[PDB]
Amino acid sequence: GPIPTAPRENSLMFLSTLPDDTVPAYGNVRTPPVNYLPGEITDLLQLARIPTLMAFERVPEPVPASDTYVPYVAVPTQFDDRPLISFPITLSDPVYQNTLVGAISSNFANYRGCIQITLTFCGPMMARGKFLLSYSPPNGTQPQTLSEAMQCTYSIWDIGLNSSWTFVVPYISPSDYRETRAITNSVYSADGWFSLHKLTKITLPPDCPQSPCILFFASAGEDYTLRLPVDCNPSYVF
Amino acid sequence: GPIPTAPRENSLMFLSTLPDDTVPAYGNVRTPPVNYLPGEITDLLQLARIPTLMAFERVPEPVPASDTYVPYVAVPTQFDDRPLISFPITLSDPVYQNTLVGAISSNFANYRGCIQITLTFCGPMMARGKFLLSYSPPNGTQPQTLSEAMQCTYSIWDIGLNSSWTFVVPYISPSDYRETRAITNSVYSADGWFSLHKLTKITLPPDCPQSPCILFFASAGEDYTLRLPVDCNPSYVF
Amino acid sequence: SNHTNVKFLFDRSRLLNVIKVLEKDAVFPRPFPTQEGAQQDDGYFCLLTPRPTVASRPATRFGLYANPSGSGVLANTSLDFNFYSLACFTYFRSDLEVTVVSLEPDLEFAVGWFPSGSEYQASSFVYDQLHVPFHFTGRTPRAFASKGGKVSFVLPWNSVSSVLPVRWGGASKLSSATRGLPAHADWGTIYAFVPRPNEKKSTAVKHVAVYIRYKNARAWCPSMLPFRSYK
Amino acid sequence: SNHTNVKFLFDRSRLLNVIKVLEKDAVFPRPFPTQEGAQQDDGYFCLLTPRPTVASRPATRFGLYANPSGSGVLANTSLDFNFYSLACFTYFRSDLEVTVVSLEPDLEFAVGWFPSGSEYQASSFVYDQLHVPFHFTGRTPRAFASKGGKVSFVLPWNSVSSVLPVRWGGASKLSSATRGLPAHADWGTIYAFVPRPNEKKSTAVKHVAVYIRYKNARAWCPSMLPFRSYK
Amino acid sequence: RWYTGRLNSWTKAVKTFSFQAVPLPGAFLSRQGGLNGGAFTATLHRHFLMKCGWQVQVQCNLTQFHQGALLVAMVPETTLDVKPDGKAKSLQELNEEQWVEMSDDYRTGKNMPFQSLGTYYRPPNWTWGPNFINPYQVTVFPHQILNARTSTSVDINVPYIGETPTQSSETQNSWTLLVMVLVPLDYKEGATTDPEITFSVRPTSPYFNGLRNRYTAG
Ligand SMILES: [Ca+2]
Ligand SMILES: [Ca+2]
Repeated sequence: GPIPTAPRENSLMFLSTLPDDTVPAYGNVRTPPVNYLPGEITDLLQLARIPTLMAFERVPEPVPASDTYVPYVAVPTQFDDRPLISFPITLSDPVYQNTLVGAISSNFANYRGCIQITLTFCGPMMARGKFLLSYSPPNGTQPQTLSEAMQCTYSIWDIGLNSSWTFVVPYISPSDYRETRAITNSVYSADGWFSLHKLTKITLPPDCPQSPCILFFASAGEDYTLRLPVDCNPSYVF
Repeated sequence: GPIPTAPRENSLMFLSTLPDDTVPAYGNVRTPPVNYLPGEITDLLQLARIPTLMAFERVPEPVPASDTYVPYVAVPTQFDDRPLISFPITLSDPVYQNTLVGAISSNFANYRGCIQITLTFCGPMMARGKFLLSYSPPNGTQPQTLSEAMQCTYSIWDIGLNSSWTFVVPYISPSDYRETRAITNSVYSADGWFSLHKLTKITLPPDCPQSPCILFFASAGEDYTLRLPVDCNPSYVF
Repeated sequence: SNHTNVKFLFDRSRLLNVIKVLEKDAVFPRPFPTQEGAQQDDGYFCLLTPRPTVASRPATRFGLYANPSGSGVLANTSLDFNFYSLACFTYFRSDLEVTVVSLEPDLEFAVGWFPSGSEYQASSFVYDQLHVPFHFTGRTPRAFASKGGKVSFVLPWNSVSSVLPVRWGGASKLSSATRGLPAHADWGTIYAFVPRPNEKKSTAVKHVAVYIRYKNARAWCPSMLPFRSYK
Repeated sequence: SNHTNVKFLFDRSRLLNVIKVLEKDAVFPRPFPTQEGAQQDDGYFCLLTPRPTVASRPATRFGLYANPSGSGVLANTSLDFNFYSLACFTYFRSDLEVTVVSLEPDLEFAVGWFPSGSEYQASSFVYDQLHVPFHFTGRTPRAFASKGGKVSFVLPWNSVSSVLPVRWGGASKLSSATRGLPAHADWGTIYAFVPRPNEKKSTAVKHVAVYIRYKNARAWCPSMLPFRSYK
Repeated sequence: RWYTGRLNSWTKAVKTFSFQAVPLPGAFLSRQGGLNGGAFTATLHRHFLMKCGWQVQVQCNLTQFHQGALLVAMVPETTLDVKPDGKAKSLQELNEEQWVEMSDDYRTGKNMPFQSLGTYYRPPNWTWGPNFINPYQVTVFPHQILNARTSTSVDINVPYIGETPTQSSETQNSWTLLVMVLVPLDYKEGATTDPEITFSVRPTSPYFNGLRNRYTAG
């Protein structure tokens, strides 16, 4: 046993990321079979792709509960040359936050790949219409005009029959990943804006309810990847 | 585990030249490909041989900036039995200092092999002439006379057409290397002097500018070798 | 990396909580409700799971002494914020790695353990005018400080139950059936004590904490995670 | 030898700089410009690259307090003189070996880390009348002194960027576009703290330094090196 | 296709270590010296990323009866545009001064952008910077020389470079040109006087990306 060996400047020290294990306690240990239980789950990416609800504000909702940051939007009677909804491409916003992907990323450092964007409507089925969609990469101005949106990464959704539709972001990045934390709207993370315009106005027969509702979702795509999980915050305990 | 072993008088100590590594931090590490970038550079000797500029004084330059230690020399109308330029064979002089080889050696202990000496001229092309060159190994006197230079390791450069020429030192040393630092002009490092004489005087047609300029270079040869890098000095921060 | 591998993900240590250093055989805290005058030794019996707990016994709600003063004794609890904020699943099973963390510098101490649901009884005996708490030896291992020391160890799954429910909706007992309390879902309790007789009980005050790591786990089914107030 | 092999050449450790010892959860220094009255805890958040830096944040120019007195707080910077005087090339990438160097003899300490661009937040919680800065446990490793100890470790390349520019000419941001500031070109920040509660904050003053070593690097393209004044 | 612009005159008042510099692609962005790119220059704003090489030429009038020398060299990742004021140069400053001469501020890089301290911090003494210029070392870069005895023009090509395979069209400023006087101008009086300079450019294998409208305004 006693032999010349190699010490370390920090032998036996404790770092939170110690890689190996220590002495065991006992033998003779037996455990029961879990076979009767359904479907042991192994990885986050398995579940992260399930469509999650977004949390868009309720347009000055006057209830004493005040805001209702909710996945749906109502149909307006009027329209303007500016999107129904727009937002920066940033993981920190509340609509991102409480998604599966948002909750995951909240404890990760950087992100990579793309996400699935799913869309929905709630009005009477006797409705016919269309909507324009445009992803706006980073630029010198947040898109407003419909024509501007047409210049941006854009597509049009037929509300004629299907009251739901899907989209996936394209992964464009000078770096392998992008900073998950919203330290600042900077070239490291921020990636422009989104826009939403109604293509044509209302078309309904009589007796149909008016100003119906529009709903939306979000969830991870196949290519999405995160890096370096990070620690949490318990302030929600309050 | 617990077994007799061999301790050391300085176990776990720190010396600046510790040869081995320590515990790692994490797995799952991934890095991007550098393949898109041009030409990873591996060794100093690869670049050290590129001709570098020397820093010869500007002959009492009267500008308020004073000296101009510059790689070029001007053409004199008169000549004397003493070189246009002479200097000891020593790595510490400013003309050596800010070369590639000089900057390298400034952080090395000893030197070996030989260096490339390159020459240049800047006057009007209607000029014809010649120059004598002589390396003076160590002796009892710094060479002055042209005849003395002829006794020394010497050659003559034709300025007739080519306004540039090259030379390489011969490696003569009783020791494998030679002291890089100019502790003293001693047998350990110092290796004599160089000399430069103009073979014949000016020959130009009319309208040609007068007293033109002469330029020079320096860089490592194939056989050059250094030993034992050494630490630097930051006083230039001032 | 493939960080999203859950088995790899959680295999790291983290603090559980502090406890007071022992200096004699102790009175285990009585079952609730407890009344003044029933003097008992709270704050040394270190329960062994980050579930909500109170006074060395489990807990269902979370309440804390946000105020510094009041009547009665201050209890203590334990929550693993990281894992509990990352626990979006239903059932669980794994082993448990743990290591000692002394708060007092230059400490000499001894520690012991007993498993999940294992009842406690020590008493003491006089070795030549010196009481020797029986627990100084017994059924379970012990470890000691090298004038301070990072004692480490691991324990396996032990409960008769097949698995650990991440969050629960059953009823605890046939009477006083506490919902949300799966009792047999931990590893027991430990206790740190000075290697001195009861007579050597000192005026000085000492404290110790511990870090805990999950080993070779298994997880099932989804589960929700906390919402955040938007302010 | 073949010393001129760059990969072999630079694989040795050297000092980075000193920092003050921590004794509680700390206020990270605010972004510039900073005004008097915005009290913050300067001099503990140890940035992790020998680039020009200031107050735990990067820097582009080099300015120093050549005078011993004046108004305001004295910041701190960091420069690796040897490597920066030997760095006659353009782009770079490597791993990083580092080791602890305590300045105070007979010290007991604990240290932590978080990666490049990783934001900081600790806060603290009261364990039985004793605050416990959350950072005592968290996402990242920790190591401790054996009443003094040479804690050592290594970290890999982490930035989304493919490589490290030796010297830079781009622009940092879309607004306030600071030229010469490549932000994502370091490894993060560490922090050394006593293993005591905030209540145990002491009058004594302590300091610690660190040495850093380059591991398995890669270099590209030429670059200039400083001139020397001839006087 | 080729693109070209103009530059000031090499004058007898110019001296050794006197120079001027041009940024890539900033020259197109400012239409520097009458430079015009046109279609691709406008495309820049409509595409959020790009990647290309280059191919250039430069010219200047000489005569046999001149003596003196000049140097041309591309240098990457420099901050030469930054003035001691802390900003890139407009079309007026260089058009007016017309020839920069070396000084400690650029031998050190001290002019690089810096941060406002605020009342919280002590003021530093600025002494050093990493973006210095050591002219004696520039021969390492591949370069070309324009001299009375040699030529009146030069040609060079360079590849793409950057910390990422592609970079934002607006911010990517990896390459910078500099032209310097090796030896002061002179000629027997009456010969070609203070010749002017011009420069030509071509990108190589350019590829636009990040298609969008023209530069959402600032
Ligand atoms: Ca040994
Ligand atoms: Ca041994």
